[PDB]
Amino acid sequence: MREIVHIQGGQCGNQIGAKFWEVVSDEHGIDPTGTYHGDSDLQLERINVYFNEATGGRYVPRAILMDLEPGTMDSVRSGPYGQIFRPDNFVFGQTGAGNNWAKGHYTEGAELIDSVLDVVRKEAESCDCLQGFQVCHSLGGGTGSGMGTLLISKIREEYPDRMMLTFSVVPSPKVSDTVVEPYNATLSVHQLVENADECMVLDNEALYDICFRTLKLTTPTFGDLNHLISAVMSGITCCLRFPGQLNADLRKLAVNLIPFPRLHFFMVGFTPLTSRGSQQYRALTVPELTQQMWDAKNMMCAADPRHGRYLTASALFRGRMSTKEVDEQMLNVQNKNSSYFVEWIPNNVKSSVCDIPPKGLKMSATFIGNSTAIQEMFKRVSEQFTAMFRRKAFLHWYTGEGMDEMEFTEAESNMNDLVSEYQQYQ
Amino acid sequence: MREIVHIQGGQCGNQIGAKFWEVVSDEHGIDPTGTYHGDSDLQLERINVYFNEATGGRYVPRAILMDLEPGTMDSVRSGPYGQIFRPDNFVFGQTGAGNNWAKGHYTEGAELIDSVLDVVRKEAESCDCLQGFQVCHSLGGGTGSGMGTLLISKIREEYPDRMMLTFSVVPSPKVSDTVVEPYNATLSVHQLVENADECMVLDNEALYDICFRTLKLTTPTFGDLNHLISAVMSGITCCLRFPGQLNADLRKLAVNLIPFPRLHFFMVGFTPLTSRGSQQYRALTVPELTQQMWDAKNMMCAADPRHGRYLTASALFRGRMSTKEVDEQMLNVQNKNSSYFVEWIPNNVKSSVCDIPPKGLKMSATFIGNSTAIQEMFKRVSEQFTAMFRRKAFLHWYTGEGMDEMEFTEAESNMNDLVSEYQQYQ
Amino acid sequence: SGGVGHSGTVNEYRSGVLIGNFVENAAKI
Amino acid sequence: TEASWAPVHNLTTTNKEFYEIKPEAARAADPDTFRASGPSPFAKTGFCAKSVKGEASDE
Amino acid sequence: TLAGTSSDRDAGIKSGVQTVKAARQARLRELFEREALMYEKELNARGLSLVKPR
Amino acid sequence: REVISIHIGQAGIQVGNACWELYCLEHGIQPDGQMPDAFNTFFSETGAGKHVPRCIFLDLEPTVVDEVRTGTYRQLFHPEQLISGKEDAANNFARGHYTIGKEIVDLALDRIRKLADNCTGLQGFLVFNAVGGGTGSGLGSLLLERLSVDYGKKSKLGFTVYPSPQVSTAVVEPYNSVLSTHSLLEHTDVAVMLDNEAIYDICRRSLDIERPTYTNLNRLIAQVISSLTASLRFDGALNVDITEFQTNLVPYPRIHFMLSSYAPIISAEKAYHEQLSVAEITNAAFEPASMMVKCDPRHGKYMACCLMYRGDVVPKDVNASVATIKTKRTIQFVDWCPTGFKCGINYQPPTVVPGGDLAKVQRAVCMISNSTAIGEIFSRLDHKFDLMYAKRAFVHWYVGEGMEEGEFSEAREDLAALEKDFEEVGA
Amino acid sequence: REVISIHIGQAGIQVGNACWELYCLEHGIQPDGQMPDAFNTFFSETGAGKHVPRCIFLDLEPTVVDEVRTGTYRQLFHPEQLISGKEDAANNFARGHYTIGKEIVDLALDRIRKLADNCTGLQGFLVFNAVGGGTGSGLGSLLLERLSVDYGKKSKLGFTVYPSPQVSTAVVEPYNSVLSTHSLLEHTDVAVMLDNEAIYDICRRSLDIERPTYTNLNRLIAQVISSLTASLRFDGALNVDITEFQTNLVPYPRIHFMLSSYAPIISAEKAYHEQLSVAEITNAAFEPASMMVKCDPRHGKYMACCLMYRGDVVPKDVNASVATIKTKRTIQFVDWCPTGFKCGINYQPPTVVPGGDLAKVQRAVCMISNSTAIGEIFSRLDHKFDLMYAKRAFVHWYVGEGMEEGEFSEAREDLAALEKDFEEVGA
Ligand SMILES: Nc1nc2c(ncn2[C@@H]2O[C@H](COP(=O)(O)OP(=O)(O)OP(=O)(O)O)[C@@H](O)[C@H]2O)c(=O)[nH]1
Ligand SMILES: Nc1nc2c(ncn2[C@@H]2O[C@H](COP(=O)(O)OP(=O)(O)OP(=O)(O)O)[C@@H](O)[C@H]2O)c(=O)[nH]1
Ligand SMILES: Nc1nc2c(ncn2[C@@H]2O[C@H](COP(=O)(O)OP(=O)(O)O)[C@@H](O)[C@H]2O)c(=O)[nH]1
Ligand SMILES: Nc1nc2c(ncn2[C@@H]2O[C@H](COP(=O)(O)OP(=O)(O)O)[C@@H](O)[C@H]2O)c(=O)[nH]1
Ligand SMILES: [Mg+2]
Ligand SMILES: [Mg+2]
Repeated sequence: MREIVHIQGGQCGNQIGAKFWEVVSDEHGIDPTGTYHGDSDLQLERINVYFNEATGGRYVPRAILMDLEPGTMDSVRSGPYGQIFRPDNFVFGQTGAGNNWAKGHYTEGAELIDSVLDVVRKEAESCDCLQGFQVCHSLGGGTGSGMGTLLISKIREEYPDRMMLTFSVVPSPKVSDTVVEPYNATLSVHQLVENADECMVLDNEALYDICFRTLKLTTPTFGDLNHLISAVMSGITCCLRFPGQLNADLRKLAVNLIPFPRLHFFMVGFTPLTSRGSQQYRALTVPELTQQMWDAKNMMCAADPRHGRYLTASALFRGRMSTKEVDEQMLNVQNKNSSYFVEWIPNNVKSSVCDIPPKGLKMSATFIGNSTAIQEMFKRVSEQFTAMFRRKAFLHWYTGEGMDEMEFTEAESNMNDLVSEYQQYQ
Repeated sequence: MREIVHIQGGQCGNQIGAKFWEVVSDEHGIDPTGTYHGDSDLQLERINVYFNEATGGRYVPRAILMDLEPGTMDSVRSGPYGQIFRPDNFVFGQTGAGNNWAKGHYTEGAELIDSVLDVVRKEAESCDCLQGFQVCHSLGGGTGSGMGTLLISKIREEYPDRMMLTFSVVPSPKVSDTVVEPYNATLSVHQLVENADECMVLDNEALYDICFRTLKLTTPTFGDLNHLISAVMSGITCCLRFPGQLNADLRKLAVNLIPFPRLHFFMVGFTPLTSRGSQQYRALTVPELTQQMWDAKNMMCAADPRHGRYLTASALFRGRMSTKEVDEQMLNVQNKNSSYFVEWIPNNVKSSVCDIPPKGLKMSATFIGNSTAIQEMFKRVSEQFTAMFRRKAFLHWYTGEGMDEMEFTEAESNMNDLVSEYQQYQ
Repeated sequence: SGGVGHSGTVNEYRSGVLIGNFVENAAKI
Repeated sequence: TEASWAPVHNLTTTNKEFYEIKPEAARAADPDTFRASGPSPFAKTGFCAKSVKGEASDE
Repeated sequence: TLAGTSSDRDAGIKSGVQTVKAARQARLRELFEREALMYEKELNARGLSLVKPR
Repeated sequence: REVISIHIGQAGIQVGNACWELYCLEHGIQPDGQMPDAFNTFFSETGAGKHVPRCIFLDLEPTVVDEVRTGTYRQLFHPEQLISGKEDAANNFARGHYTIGKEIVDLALDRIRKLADNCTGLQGFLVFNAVGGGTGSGLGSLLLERLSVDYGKKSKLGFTVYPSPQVSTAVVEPYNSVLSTHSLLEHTDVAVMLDNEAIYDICRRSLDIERPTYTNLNRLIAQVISSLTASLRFDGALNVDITEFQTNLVPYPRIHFMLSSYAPIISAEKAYHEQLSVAEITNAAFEPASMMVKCDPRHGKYMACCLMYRGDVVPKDVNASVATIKTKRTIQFVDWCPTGFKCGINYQPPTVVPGGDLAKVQRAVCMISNSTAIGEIFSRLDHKFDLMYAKRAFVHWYVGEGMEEGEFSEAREDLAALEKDFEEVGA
Repeated sequence: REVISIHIGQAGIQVGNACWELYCLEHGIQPDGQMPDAFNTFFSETGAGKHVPRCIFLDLEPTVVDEVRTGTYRQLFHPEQLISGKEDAANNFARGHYTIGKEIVDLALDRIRKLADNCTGLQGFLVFNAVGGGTGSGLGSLLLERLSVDYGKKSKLGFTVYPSPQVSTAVVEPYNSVLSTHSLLEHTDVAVMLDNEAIYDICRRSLDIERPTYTNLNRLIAQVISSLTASLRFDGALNVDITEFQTNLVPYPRIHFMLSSYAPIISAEKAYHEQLSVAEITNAAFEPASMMVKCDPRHGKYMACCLMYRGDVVPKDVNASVATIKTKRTIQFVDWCPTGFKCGINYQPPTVVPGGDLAKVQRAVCMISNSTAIGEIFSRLDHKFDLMYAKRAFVHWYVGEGMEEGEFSEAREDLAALEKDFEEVGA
């Protein structure tokens, strides 16, 4: 009934989305050949949110791949659950932007975005009642950030009455892939504060530290990080796909979590996370999940929540659980650490309970806290932007293509006033 | 079924046709003994065009070799495929003309032509549904040019309905064999413009240039040039001999290429032509064939077509291809070089496809172009004719034979009006 | 999809999926 | 090398190809879908036309 | 055939006599390699050795 | 009920060679002539366990005929039903119309007469010819004339292969095309155009075959013919016979020229992809990206359309879709005809030929519509005919064969007339 | 994604003669041209069972070229791409840029045109030359000019071999070097320096070859180039194509000069010696004892660095190692670029060459940086140029060819401008 259209942009978004469709298909019980093979009848009830039956029970995802190099496409088609996609929905350029935001937003966007807008239109009116859009991309890349951002702006121009989730990884100086990361991230943030409704900030550094401490893995490859984000995203939309004692729709989460139209940057966490050695030595109760949720070392951003206040936070529970135990736990955690929560908002913790855990596990949770500690990240990036812009480094590959100095000055102003308003509400 | 009767005149005609009947006998897989030794039954159903079963699979060609000295006859029967011609089809004089059009047109013809008309008639009513005649001869020599030309006149007076194709070598000043080549050329051409239905012009300068650049040969003997001309003659007759997607007989080519009854002097090309040291470089694509086909250095005439305008053109194709690529490529070469085609005719290109490539090859083509740059060639000859006639050198060996000076005046006028009308339609 | 025209359709699923008319699909002296 | 290398015949007309080699290969490759349905459930066989004059005699 | 034609020298294809001569040389080299590998062991059976190039 | 088909020219019997393959595969008839009453409209049952089609291939060159005689269907095609002349017509109307016509057309109509005598419930003829060539144009016109003077009242559905504007395989095809129309008007009752550039675009776009040939074109054209004879052949919920195209689509005795289209044109893997429903393929069959004739219905006005549906179709949603296409505005109708549609439904889903690129679809739509973009086509061909005729080019071939300038001027002014009619009606 | 590679000079085509050996050995191609899609960026598949490279060897003396035309790889390039002049330029920039260039460049660019036309997704160009010689400098610069006016927008990867400071084999190579930079500044996009004495010290110290020929040098240079293009040829965890160096490494329109390095450059017994992992090879990539240009990066400050990893590399430890590098204080960065790194990880390990000196390691690193030591190198060359030019030595050969003193003075002040640019950027 409610509908989510999934869009994937750039290499990072494509590989994350590939693992995401693997996890989702496993949850709804369809094998990679595209037929239904689940056992419980709770799986059929809400597959229209994500899939379309084509003919004879062949269920394909309502997803749109978007990039500029076939390398990501071949890596997507090679792995399992790769042939389920739409062979036509592989809207796809040929040149390759290459970490040039102007190339992703002014040069190649101008002749690829008409096509992706046409296919995202086809998938939009193919269903009746949209709920929102769900785009997975990065913020340092060129074909992910630039083209995805222009796509977001075109969509908000077309359908202004629908929700929007963007799962975007933010770069850290410790884990710094490309050199023009601030030149891309500052511009994308400048556009996302006016176009997107809310986004989920991610980074690879916090994932690496999680696989170090709590998972104790020796080989945390990219597939594992993508597997963590996919479990997070599945936990986000668990409430639409399965009935619960207290349902929380996407807009329901948004209105509870966004007290001001520009304060819509979230940090995310997932529970439980225990190594295969210690998974026998633990309990599975709501206090066990809660002590792991509100841990600072379990957030998937490079922002210590003990370094700021929480504006609001939500906890999405999965499994047959005691509701009195849930809300008394949230009340206890809010009364103990009374300083770390904001003062002019009572009951800063929204909670919800679904009656279906992830497959094989008994009880899980997902933490989405709109905290004010995210200003450290934007300050961490904006200072790099000022450092490069003081002396115009790398500037000409952007200027010689159509971009002006005014965009960079405007991006600086907006990033700075955003951090100013976060500091104001601290 | 549809029958081609071959006529070869003079030393050039004898040797060229010798290599020709070698290639055809190869393509239909008949041994130098006279028996079939191929495998596919696709070859047996279209040997009636060129051969006749005598006894026990003895397929002997339907050709008339004609000359005045048995020296060329022995050079015919010295090589392979010499014992397959019918000895009654070996007509030969005893004196020899030797670069005298008059001897070849009034004295020696007077007693040879009646015997060859017996032979040509007997071999013409031997077949049922004749398609036409195909003649390869010379213009510098006497016994080929004069004798063959007068025969062309006689058969065009007896059978005015059948087709008539002629391959005629014309002299070039740089490779200038004989001295009285203009005296013979003009008179022959003046007869060809009235009786020959259409003429595919050949020369030797273009061929030597081709063997220098394209084939990259050290010692290009006449055996090679005869082989190239033979490849051209096989490529033009391929339609009657093999099934295809779009068959195109000789009369189908004449009507698509002759807009005016006097504009029937083509220039011929052939593809593919590359060295053996570069045969693995090249792929077998229609564009690869076309870029060589429309090239200026690939014509078999000494006239650069980029000095004039193409009136019409045709392209015969052999081998399994895609007609879309064929037509699309012909459209591109017509659109890009738009100035080199005339304006008051749209779609100046005829195309045809036959499903059998020549033995040892995969995909071949043949080009036949009716351009207006042939008037450059005729002026190149007529001006030398005026240089001779202006003080009537060499004239008496013609005058004392029966010919008068008025024949030379008419040859001047007819060459002058013909180059006048080609210049008109330019 | 369509070049210079835009179609309006709704997708049809099997019997199990809860869609616009699942109750009526389930209905079937 | 020259002696060992064997030239090609290349004698397959397009009709023979497209109507004997390709369909037989497809039928051998996919025995699932290309099967003869035999009688069709929907046919316009009308026994009115057969009836207006029919009914073999027994005499 | 024994020798090449006029087109062979341009195409770079070697003549029959040339190719047979080269192939013969190389087969011979193989035989003498085997013989050297035998002689080395026969010498080290006594305690002497072949000299090896530098 | 029976319908016989005739094929003229080099194109005619190549389309026939693909079409009759489809029929044998649709009724499950082996290529050797016997199965291992729905067939009665095409194949007559001889003796005991044998079928022999109601068809005549004819051509003036024996090469493509005995290619059929030695192809797969040797035992299937009856020997007499393949007529073969001894020599070509060679891209020449008068050659194919006055010299060789007089010696082949009498034997052809003699054959077709005892085809019509062996038949009982003859619906009509349907012809397949090419107007660019010599045989299809010249004696195609001659045979259509003699069919009209012999039988006349019977329908003659004509599928004709016109020249594309830019893609062309000949030079004198304007002359042959023009002289063909002057008889194509008053001898064909219902004439459907079949260009080549449009189908090249189709096989390149949707079926994504990068290097197509004629056989691919023939196979999907044969698919169209089967989709509009399926009503006579197979049991349907709402049948539409040959007499209906006469009525519901030809509002004027000299306006019978239709745009044809087909959907869904789909590959083997894109079938797994797309959710094939009725409304979107009814939409797909209207965009110029899926028409068989290169023209633009944006700049024209529709007159009347007919829609055959094959397979799992209920009248509800097809009626809903045509209701949405009538309330759309991007395509527009003439004010002459407010109810500008006819539907027709047959239950049988289309079959799949082994080695073809079209997958097994549940439902298919064949739209045959009339418009005025054809009035644009004839002018586009008229202009480039006048350019050539202004210089008297190529004329001596026809005059020397026996004709004069009279049929040139009169056929040129005929197209001028038909131009005036189309612009008058389009108002 | 396809890229073509041209080789100019005595040095360039030998380096390429090692590169293509490496490529065929990596993709499993036998040198005779056939295998017993990843290759598609280098080898076009002509016909069947044959792969020809996308490259052109060109030189003025025929001796080294027909050494190739008679070597092992005769069947790889057949003889029409290998362009060869008649007489050498003989270490004379003017003779290579004006005398013989005017007759060879037209044929060269006419060949490169139909190479690019055979290509479809052209990424860029990459050239191979040494600036000390005559042919590699002169007509190389002329070729780069005509290619830049041909396409311009496409990236050009110039892998040049500069003269080592103390070990040198020519006399006028300062003249040829300076005249080469004057065009290499404003034409190429990314210019990688590779000196010879640094490689000599590498094979003396790590690989411990005490008598190294040119084969070993060209072998490991081919290893660096192969490690640069492995991201285009094979799939990895984090791919980086040719267009990235254009953005990530070049902060200014004129500062494009890159020091390369490689690790682990290890023989067959030191491999069993050493426990190989990611932290130490990330270390070994930065010590001057493993750089390909004899200069001291301790004296300079890095602008931007790139790290190509091949083989058994996960991303957590490369992130940990570069974290340790950035927190170490023995090396220093500029205050302009806080994100001073760019990693890249590919799955395939570097291969071995039978008869080579390198063992099959699990992983390897190609480091490509940008610093100010290069600004120090150019001053070292400028000084030894000015000394010889002070006495006007060897000038009469250039003027005798047809050049003058004006281009000498303006190239001198050009490098003076370059020196000022590097020293102001270092601040
Ligand atoms: N689409 C399609 N067109 C064809 C086919 N075969 C021939 N044609 C068309 O036929 C036109 C020329 O006429 P042909 O059929 O080749 O020959 P013809 O019509 O018999 O006339 P003649 O050659 O004089 O006998 C060309 O424009 C082709 O496009 C075919 O199989 N499919
Ligand atoms: N790395 C490497 N450098 C080489 C090699 N061969 C020559 N060089 C260098 O090339 C420089 C001189 O240029 P060359 O390539 O030898 O000759 P050239 O560039 O063709 O110029 P000309 O001699 O005039 O033809 C010398 O300083 C050598 O160090 C080689 O095989 N490997
Ligand atoms: N989690 C995760 N992140 C990735 C992956 N691949 C790339 N990234 C991130 O993407 C960032 C670079 O973006 P990039 O791939 O260049 O984007 P694009 O070039 O525009 O498609 C790096 O900081 C990586 O952290 C992956 O497989 N998983
Ligand atoms: N290419 C080619 N040209 C030939 C051959 N034989 C003769 N010619 C040309 O024919 C011209 C002279 O013809 P000629 O022998 O005098 O003709 P004839 O004496 O009347 O039979 C010369 O220019 C030759 O180049 C041949 O086998 N090949
Ligand atoms: Mg024909
Ligand atoms: Mg040199």
